Order: sequence, then structure tokens, then C-alpha cells
Amino acid sequence: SFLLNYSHCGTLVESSLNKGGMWCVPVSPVNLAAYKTHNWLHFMASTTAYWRGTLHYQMRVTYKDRNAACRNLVAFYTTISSVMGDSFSVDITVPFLIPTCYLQTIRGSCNGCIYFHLPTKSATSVQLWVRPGQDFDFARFRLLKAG
Amino acid sequence: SFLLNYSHCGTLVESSLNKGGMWCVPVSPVNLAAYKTHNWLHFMASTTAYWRGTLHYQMRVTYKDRNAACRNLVAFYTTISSVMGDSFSVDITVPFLIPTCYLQTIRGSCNGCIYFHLPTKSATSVQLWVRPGQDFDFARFRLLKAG
Amino acid sequence: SFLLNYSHCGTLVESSLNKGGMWCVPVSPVNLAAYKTHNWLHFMASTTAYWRGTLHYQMRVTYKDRNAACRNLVAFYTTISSVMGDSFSVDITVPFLIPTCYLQTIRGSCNGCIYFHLPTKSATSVQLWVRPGQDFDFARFRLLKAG
Amino acid sequence: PDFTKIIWPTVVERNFSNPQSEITTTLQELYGDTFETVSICPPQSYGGELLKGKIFFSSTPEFTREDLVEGKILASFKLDEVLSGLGMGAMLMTQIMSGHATIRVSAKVMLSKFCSFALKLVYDELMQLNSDTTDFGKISVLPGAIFSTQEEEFSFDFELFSPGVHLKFDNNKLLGKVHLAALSAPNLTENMPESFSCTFNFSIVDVKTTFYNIG
Amino acid sequence: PDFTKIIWPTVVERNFSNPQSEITTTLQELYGDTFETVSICPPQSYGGELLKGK
Amino acid sequence: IFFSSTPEFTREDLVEGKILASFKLDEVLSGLGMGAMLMTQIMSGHATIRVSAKVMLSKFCSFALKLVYDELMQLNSDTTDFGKISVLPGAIFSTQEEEFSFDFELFSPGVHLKFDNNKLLGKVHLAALSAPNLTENMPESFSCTFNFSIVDVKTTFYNIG
Amino acid sequence: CLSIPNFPVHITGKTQQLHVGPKPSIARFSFNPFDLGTVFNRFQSLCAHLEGYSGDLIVNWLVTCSALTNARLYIIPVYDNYSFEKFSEEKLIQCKYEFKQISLVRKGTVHIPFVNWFGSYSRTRFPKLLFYFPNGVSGPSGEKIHVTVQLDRILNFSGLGHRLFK
Amino acid sequence: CLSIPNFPVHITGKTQQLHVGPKPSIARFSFNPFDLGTVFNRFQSLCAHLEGYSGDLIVNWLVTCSALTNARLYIIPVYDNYSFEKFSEEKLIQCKYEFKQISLVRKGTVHIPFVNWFGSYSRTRFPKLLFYFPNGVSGPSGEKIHVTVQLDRILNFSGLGHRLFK
Amino acid sequence: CLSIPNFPVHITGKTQQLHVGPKPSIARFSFNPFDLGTVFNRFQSLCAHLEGYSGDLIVNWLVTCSALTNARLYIIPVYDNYSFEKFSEEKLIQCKYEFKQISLVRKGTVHIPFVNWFGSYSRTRFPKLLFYFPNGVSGPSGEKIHVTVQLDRILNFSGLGHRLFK
Repeated sequence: SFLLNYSHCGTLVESSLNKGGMWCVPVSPVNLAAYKTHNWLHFMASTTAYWRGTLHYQMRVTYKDRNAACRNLVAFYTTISSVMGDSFSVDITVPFLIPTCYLQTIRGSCNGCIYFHLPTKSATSVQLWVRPGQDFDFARFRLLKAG
Repeated sequence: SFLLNYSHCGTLVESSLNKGGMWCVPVSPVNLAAYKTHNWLHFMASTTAYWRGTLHYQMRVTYKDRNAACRNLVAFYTTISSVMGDSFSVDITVPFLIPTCYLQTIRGSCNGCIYFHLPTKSATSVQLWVRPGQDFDFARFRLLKAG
Repeated sequence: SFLLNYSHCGTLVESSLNKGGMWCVPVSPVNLAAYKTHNWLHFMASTTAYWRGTLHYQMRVTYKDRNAACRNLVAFYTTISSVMGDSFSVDITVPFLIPTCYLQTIRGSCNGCIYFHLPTKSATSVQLWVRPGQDFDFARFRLLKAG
Repeated sequence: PDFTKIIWPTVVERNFSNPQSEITTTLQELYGDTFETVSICPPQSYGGELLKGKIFFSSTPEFTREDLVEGKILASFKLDEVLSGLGMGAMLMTQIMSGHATIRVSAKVMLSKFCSFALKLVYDELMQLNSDTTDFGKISVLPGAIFSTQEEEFSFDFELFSPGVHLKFDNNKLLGKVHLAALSAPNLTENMPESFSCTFNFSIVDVKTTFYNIG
Repeated sequence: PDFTKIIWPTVVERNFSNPQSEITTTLQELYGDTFETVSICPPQSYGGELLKGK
Repeated sequence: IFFSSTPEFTREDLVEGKILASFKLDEVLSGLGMGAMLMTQIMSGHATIRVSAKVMLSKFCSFALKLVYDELMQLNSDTTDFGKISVLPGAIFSTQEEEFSFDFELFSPGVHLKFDNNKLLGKVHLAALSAPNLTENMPESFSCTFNFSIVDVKTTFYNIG
Repeated sequence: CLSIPNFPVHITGKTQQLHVGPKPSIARFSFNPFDLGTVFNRFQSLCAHLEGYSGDLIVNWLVTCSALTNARLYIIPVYDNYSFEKFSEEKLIQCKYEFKQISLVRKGTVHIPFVNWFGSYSRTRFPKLLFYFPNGVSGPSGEKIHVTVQLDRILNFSGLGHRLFK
Repeated sequence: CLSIPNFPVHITGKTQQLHVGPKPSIARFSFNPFDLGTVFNRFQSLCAHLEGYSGDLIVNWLVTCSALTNARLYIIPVYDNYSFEKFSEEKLIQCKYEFKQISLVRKGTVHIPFVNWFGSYSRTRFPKLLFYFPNGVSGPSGEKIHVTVQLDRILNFSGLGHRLFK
Repeated sequence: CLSIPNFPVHITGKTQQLHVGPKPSIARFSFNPFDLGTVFNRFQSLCAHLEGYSGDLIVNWLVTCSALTNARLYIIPVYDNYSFEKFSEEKLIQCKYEFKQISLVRKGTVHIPFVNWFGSYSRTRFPKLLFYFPNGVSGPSGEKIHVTVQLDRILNFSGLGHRLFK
């Protein structure tokens, strides 16, 4: 929990952007979207076997113009409940809600899933940033290639 | 740390303004962009040999109209992590994250670098203001011409 | 310091309004712009010989439409440092920064000067309101005509 | 010792430590270092601190019967003249170039037992009333007091105000203006004297000298 | 004494201190200053305070 | 102290007997300083007055000077006599290592001394007894300080406007 | 509400003449610092924005006459803005008012405690001080006595309100 | 306002010549650290944005002459920016000023307490130290004595204001 | 800065050969956990984002030789990233370094206190441990002794900075 600020987790590809909207993201320090290590949180998750802790997600949206920000963004969570942000971002803190002690990172599962209601028209980009919280823990070692 | 408010560090030239965007700024009390003393912080840095302390940067953007403020501004830092502001400004506090005691001001290096994601269209001006923090220090003397 | 709220100091004339922008205002309880008593602060300043204390200024801007509020307003001070507001107003508190005890009101000088960066296009009105602070003082008497 | 050394921001740099100085080629009694403190000392045999409590100025002007309308200024005194006159009290005061002075002023009119009128003794501090003023709008509001000129002799103290911490006296023509103002016509007007005589005594209540004149 | 003198904002200015007044041309018993306080006194032999209870 | 002057005299005036500096006591007591103006207010009374002289010299030159009190004003400043200098009340002193002072009482024929309009209060002089020590490649002028002090004053009548 | 323990104002009222004669005379002095003249007094320079104030008044009063002039003086407060043309001396002696002979006591200070039904003084609510000479004034052949008062200060000042600066 | 107990500045003034002669001589040293030269001194590097400061000055003064040179020296403060062409030695001895013979004492340290009518020093308000030789200087045949001062430090420093960086 | 009292890393350095011979030999072991290889070590998995760290190193050192092999061993720290090709044994005995005979003591633990001029270790600033055999190694006819070290742990760990994830 020594990473400075929000590190970049994932950018939504510029094809599924304006097409309707729903965006499933697993609550995990791993880049599970790739079933490659992207930033420091992904690096710490790939070099460990187990993890528990709170994750602070934040979705940042960019529109063509200010008029396209027709509503404030919402974010749903499950293991349907939602949180409402402002018209240009939405924060969501996800505590460890699995009744176990640790969850495996990679080859040795998710703390839930966030569902971001994507914009429907005249949006430019949708990015997701993640903060490792404060009561975080990576309790093992695991070999990761340096190539 | 007795300067009243944010002093003007740098205005982005009106040619690299709308052309895409990225804006690298070294975290230093010196006007390192010029490799001339501009304000009081630059003056104190040029008349000293060494410096350490926190710097509070703030980027102010001006658009053609309010519609052009299509997103809220972000600011990245390194020695990639970012902070998110509002649609017309972004603050970023940079503590002394070099593990040394002091850094040289001029001829006797940077505390990192900020990367400001510039607007991409219909912007008018981008200025950067700096505040010398509170735990600041300039621990030497250095001769500076008065011409 | 018993005046209820912000009292009206000065309206910008509707000729120098859209023409570029810069607006110099002396930090004084006197209507020094007229080199006539306008409100209660001006009245107390004209019926006294000396003054010291903090002044809370606030500039209120009115545009043709909301789109014309293309940036947030800034206010500079000197005896260049600035403060940044929102897109429709800007507050600036000016403490007594002259190293004397009192300043003369009228015929028996300014605590500095504010420089308001005026809008550049499609603005309707620019007004300036002043609040006499809390540690204020008018330490003399002075005759003022009641005509 | 590592980067977690706490830094105390001080303005004293160690690029110049204790500057020792030692006598080499001669005797000390022939080469001495003096350490003094240049403070301001008022002189011994004179200086405004002798006038403290005592009179330093006195005038006796006059005013006619026809000037006893309501509001008319009868006598005036510029404090920059009262403090720079030709008497011995003033010449001891013009030597003080800057400092503080609280000044007492007293007025006294000589009358019969027949006539008696009231007078206001005002301290116009910003010198906003020339001697040719019959306003009474200005007289009624100026700091001062009313007194009867037949059975009484009225005095009051006032402090000279400075915008700064001390008050520069040298070339200062803005020290105030004392006036004697008429509030009403005399008691009896027939077969009466056509002029009066008023005595003014300016005293020093307190004086401090923060700088003294030396030639 | 410098600009860091703390200022206590008071409404009493020292442009008019203790106004002394002294009798000159006559005797005091012929010229007296009275200090009174004009308060309201109900009369002695009547006034609603006699009807109190009645 | 109530009076102080700093007159000058040239090298060529350092012959034997020449008067270098003069001071009329009726002028020293009626000058323009604050010490004098407090003294011109005394119209009659007694005054014993101290006078001190001091010449600034190098370590090369050194000459002797007499400081005389001509009480009846019998020596104008253009006197090179030395017959009069040698006998007047006063003392000799060396002007390089020393600073010489003495007291004198103002004499009145009556019991007190009328000061008002009294141009006969005395005359103090500084007289040269000899040529300088060295005369070649030397300053062409000197500077002497005179400090008149009050040893004692009594006022038997004071001036009132 | 702002509170001022001592508030000096040094406002002097208009000096009022009285010709000698046997007719009963009254000199009225209203004490309304909100009343404006040619110049703004110390009260208005600092507390004219107020709607109404409260506090005890101190008034220096002065009667200038000859040395051969006799009169009895009744200094009478008038609160709640009542108008009295004539006074009943029976009523004044029943209220234990004491008259003073101006040939013996012709200078004084009057403390006026705060008394108003509404709860404060204002532009329209103010105390009055009436100098009532029941036997007139007996003076030497054409004398006029002059009665002059000065509102010295206000003790235990309290004020409320915020008027519009007209 | 920022407060600095001890603030070393090590600013040396211009060394001033004095030819030998009998004429009364004065060497003026203004102590105005806001005064700019070719290089910015330690005072300006940290407190040039200020409008005015306050504090006691410590000055090292030095008179370089021969061993056969005589003079009396009066070190005189001048506050509130007054100009003195001539001094009255009567006035100096009445104020108990003590002169020093430069053949015996020609080095020293002068403490200058804060004295200004306005309340602070500034670009226009500064103290002056006048080295007054009443009898001139008596030296060996063409000597020039040199008077040199150095503003050592500022004790009990306090400063206010915020100027514009021109 | 994050602080870790005990931080185990179990990083083993490359084992270094030494042929037997009379020539003076040196085996250099840099201790730079920021140095990357095929796999990220325990140090990098948790503190690779840092710009620099601080703390005492604990190193397990091991010399594998025969039972008939003689050598004198000087374990020498090298801070501030200096390069020594040859050592002056006079200088080592003057600094009270003690050599160990590998036929009697060929296993050990070296505590390396934090010593760096800059204030921290980094990618470019790291300590070195030099195993200096002044008389070479005397072994049985073609022996090679192997020197192997393992960075065991870091005591009193402290780290600052935030690098970019490349």
C-alpha cells in the first residue's frame, strides 16, 4: 500500500465504447482481463500467490464535448447495488467481502465484480484507475519472468 | 515558504497548445525550462545552491467556450501514477521523494517530473502555477547577476 | 466590522468590459476610484482619518450565456501572485501587509492593489463587492459633509 | 545516517563560522576593539523631558462682540506653530525631531459679572476648519467640550496621533489645529465691552524623544 | 517598537482626554456642579402601586 | 558643556606670541546654540566657567601653546607681542599628547554681574609660543577644539519677555 | 448586536435663548444622534447603519446668565416621545424632583438611564431633556440666559439593525 | 510576518577615503540591504519580496590608517532618514557621545537598535551611520585613511509585505 | 517512507570460481537487489517501484574448497561505489582487518551497516563485498575453490521514491 496514487488499470477499447453500455471488471489486483503485467499493482500481484484487501476503483470518462455528459456515472457491484458519481468520474471502494482469508492471484478468483454503466453516445474514452487501499496484503512469493 | 500565493511558473506556448497533448515539467524551484528568473521562487532558487521541500503545482486551463471542457484534467508524476482534477484546473502536491538530503539548483537535477495531459481541441491557454509548500529549504548561497 | 454582508464596492463601466482585460483596484475602504461615498464602508472610511485591517473582496461576473464562462476567474495581488476562483466569482482576502500601523483614508494610500483578469468576450457585467473583515479599525475622526 | 535524517530549516549556514581575530604586530593597549550600542539619549541640561508637566506655550488673543454668533471661530492655534514658536518652551521642543507628545491645552476668558456666554474648545485634528468658519455644523461635532467663560477655566488633554509608531516632528505641518468656537450671543449686549481677551496655555503632559536633533 | 505592535481596536480615541475644569473668578459656594441621574419616581401619595392587590 | 567651537590656524601663524584663536565671553554667552540661549535668559548673577582646548596633531609635529584669559580685553586677535602673552593669566601645554583645561570666575565690581548688554566679560586667547617641531612636508593648517563649560551659575534676576 | 461599554460622541446641541420675564419657560433638548446636520457626528460615522441602539446617555448641561439673575430650574426627562406643553409643579414635587437655583448651581451632568417602551432608541424614538423654569427668569433689564447641552458619551451601548445607505 | 532570531547577511559597504587635513570630515554609510548592485546579497536572495523589515543591525566598522595618524571619531546613528551636513559638538557632548582616538581604537562593532517612525525599514527607510571626524585627520604627508563597514547580521528580524517581482 | 524492521529477500549471488595459484585473487560481489535477472526476486516484487532504499545487509558467505587447501581471506566492504584493483595489505592491517584461514573458517555471516555518501542505495549505488586472497589459494593440483554469497535479509529497511513501471 505504498503506491503513490491511482495507477492505470484499464482503458476501454475504442470499439465497444459507444455501443450501448456495460463494463464488467473483476475486483482483483491482477490484470485478469488478459486471463500481461501493466503497472505496479499488477506486478506485485503477479509476484505473489495470495492477496486480500480493499481496492479503490475510479472510472474516468471523456466525452466529445461537455454537452455529451448528460448524466452522472454509476457503478454497480456484486459478489444489484450501485454508487452514483459525478458526470465525469465515479469512485467505488470495494472492501474484502469474501469470507475467506486470502484469494489466489494467478495459478496459485475475484473479490466480486464491478459493472460500469458505459455512456451511450458521443463519448471519447473510458479509463479505469485503481488504488491498492490501505489494509492490503500479498502473503506469498511467486516466480515471474523478467522478459 | 513566505510567498503569499501561487506564483506563475510557466505558460504553454501558443503553438504546442492544441497539437495533441503531453506537457513535461520538472519538479524544481528553478525555471529549468530555460536550461531566466521569472518570479520569486525562481529568484530564491537561483541565489541558492541547494534545495529540498514539497511543491504544490496547479495547472489552469482556458478553453474557447465552456463546451470545450469535455473532461476533467489529469496530472501524472514520476521519478504511471496520476491525479484527477476538475474540468478547469488540477492541483498536484509533490513531496521530496528523492532519498538524498538536497538537490542542486543550478550549476551547484529534478525531484521528478509532472506530465500534464494537455487538451486536444479548442483550448485557449494552459498555465502552470507553483507554491513552495511549507517544509521548504534553500541551504546555501550562490551569486546571481543583478542585470 | 458590524456590516452584515458583502457591500457593493464597484461596477465595471459597460465600455471597458469586453475590451481585453485588466482591472486595477486599490485595497482600501475608500472609493479611491473617484480620487463619492457609495456604501457604509466608504462612509466609515470618509468619516475617519486612518484605517487598518483585512478586506475580503469578491468579484462577481455575469455572462451572456453559460457557454461564455470559458474559464475560472483569477485575481492577482501586489503591494505576480494570484488566486483562482470558479467560473462565476472569485474571492480574495487581503490582510494588512503594510508594515506601518495605520494608513490614511482621505487627505489625512492603499494596502496594495488587486488586478482582476477581466473576461475577453461575451460578458455582461463585472461587479466587485467588499467585506470589512473582522480585525478592522478606523482610528480617528474626520469631518464629512452631509450634502 | 541516511536520507531519513530530519532536516531543520535554518537560515544560518555554516559557510562562515566563528571569525577569530588576533593581534599580532603590536600591543593591545595600542589596538582596541570597542563594542557599543548606538541608542538615542536626550541631552542632560535640556530636552522636552524637562517640560513634562509644565507649560510651554501661552498666547492671549482677542475677539470682538460681533464675532460671538453661533459657530464662529474665535481663536485658532496650529500645533505645528505652537510647537515651533520663539519662546524657550518651544525651542526646547523643536529639538525633538521625532517621538511622542501628549499635550494639555487650557482656555480662560476674562469677563465681568454681567456678561457670560458659553464657548466650545475643539481639537480639529485634520485641520478642516480655517479661522473664517461660522458653520457650527462642524463645531458641534468636533472633539471638545463646552464651558462657561465667566466662572470657569477649562482644560483638556489630547494625544498627537501618528500613522506610524512614532511621530516625525521635523517639517510636519499636519499636527492639528485647536479652535475656540462661539456657541451663542453674549448675555447682555448693550453698553458692554466691544472686545475680549482669552488666554491659552499649552502644556506638556508627556514627551518621549525617539530621535534628537544634532546641528 | 515596530510594525508588529499588536493593535487593540477600541472606539475611545485619545483626541480628547480628561477635561479638567477649575473655578477662577468667584467662590465655589456660588458656582456648583451637580451630578444627577434622571430616573422615574412614582409619586408618594398616589400612583398605581397603591392599587397593587386592590 | 554649553559652547564648542573648532577654529583653525595656519603654519605661518605659529611664530612666537601670535594669537591663534580668540573668544569674546560676551559672544560665547550669547551665541545661537541651546547652551547659550539658556544662558542669555540670565540677566544678572554669577558664573564660573571652565574652558578646555585640544589640538589634533600627528606624532611628528608637537608645539607648545599658551591658553590665556585676557580679562580686560587688551589684546586684539592681530597681536604678535608675546610680551603681553607671557604675563597673562594662563598655562602652557603641549598640543600633541594633551588636552588642557582650566576654570575662571567672571569678576564683577558690584556684588553680582549684570549680563544684559555687557560687552566686557573677558576674552580667551590661544597663543603660539614657538615654531612647530618639523616644518617640511607638513600640514599647512590645524584644527583646535574649544569647549566652554559651566562650573557654577547663580541667577539673581531672570529675564521675562 | 455590537456592544460598546463607553462610546464618546461629543455632540453639542443648539444653544437655546430665554428672555427674562415672569412667564413659565421650557427649553427642549432632544437627544437623537441619528439626526443629521451639515456634518456627520461621531455617532453616525460608526453606527448610522444601525436601525436602533440602546444605552445610558451622559449630558453636560450649562446655563449662562449674569451674576444678578435668579431662576428655578427643573431638569425633566421625557421618554417614549411624549409632548408636554405645561408641567404641574404639584406633580413634580410629588415625584420628588428637586429644583436648582441658577444663581447657585448652573452647570451639571445628567445621567439618562435607558427608558423606552419599544426597547431601543431610533430615528423616531429618543429621550428629551426639558429645562423648565416655572417662575421664568429674573435678570438685569434685557438679559437673555442661554441653555446649552452636550451629549458627552453613551454608556453600555448596544445596537442592532442594518439600514440601507441612502 | 516571518521572524528570524539571527539572520547573517555579510554585506560590506563601499570603503570610503578621507584625505588628511584640518577640515571636519564625515563618512556616511547607509544600511539599506534592499539596495541592489551587481550581485544580489544574502538579504535579497531570501527577503527581497518583502515590503519592509524590522530588526537590530550589527555592523563591523574598521578604520585603516598609519601608526602616526591622529583623529577623533564620533560614530553617530541617523534614523528617520534625516540629512546632517554639520554636527554641533556641544549637542554631541550633551547627549553623552564618546569619541574614540583612532590611534588607540580603530576597530569595532556597532549595535543599531530598531528606530523608525514609520514602523519598519524599507527601500526608502533605512538607518545611517556617520563617522564624524571633528578635527579632521592628522597623518603623514599625503596619507588617506579608509573607513570600511560591513553589515554583519540582523538580530530579531521581522518582515512583512509582498512586492511584485520586477 | 515505508519502514520494515526485518525484510527477508533470500537472494543468492553468482558463485565465483578461483583457480589455485600464487597470484593475488579478488572475488567481487555487488549487492544490488534492483539488478534484474530472469526472475524478479523478493526485493523487486515488493519494492521495485522505489527510487532508493536504506538498511543494513546480512550476507551469508561460503567458501567451498578441499580439506588440503590453504588460503588467507580478507572480507572487505566497498562503499560509495569505488573500484579497487589491488589492495595494500599494510593499509588493511593498519585498519585492523583480520584475515581468516579458509582451512579453519570457511563459512560466515557479514553484517554490512548502511554507508553511502548520497544517503541511500539505488540502481547505481550499492555496497560491494570483496573476498581478497593475498597469497592466492594453495590447493591439490587443479582445484578450484568456489566463493558463494547469499543476501539473506535487510535489517531496518527504509525506502523512498516512486519510479515508472517500464
